[PDB]
Amino acid sequence: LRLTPLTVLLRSVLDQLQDKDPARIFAQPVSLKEVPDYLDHIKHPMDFATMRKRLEAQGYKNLHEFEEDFDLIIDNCMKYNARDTVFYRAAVRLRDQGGVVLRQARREVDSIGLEEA
Repeated sequence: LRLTPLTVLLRSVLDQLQDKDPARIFAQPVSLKEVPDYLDHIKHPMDFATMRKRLEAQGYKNLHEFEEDFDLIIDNCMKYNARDTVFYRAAVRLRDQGGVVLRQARREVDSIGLEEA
């Protein structure tokens, strides 16, 4: 595979984000069989599986595109599920924990920026 440095970084980000989701709540697209009204509430479903697929096709051109999809995962869960639920709580935990990681990722895109030269 002919991997760009952004992709390598984003994969490390993405793996770390998944590491914080041990229950695999956001690992895969929501099932419509399991949630038939989902698209009444959510305009743009997103999950880590779909992000990895875009990543592995080197379909992120910048960190900003990656963060937008990560935000969707979080925001969709909070819009669909009540504050009272496990899905909502995990999403908050993952948002907080992943903020740390994405903030680290921004520093690192800048760091690589400095290496040249």
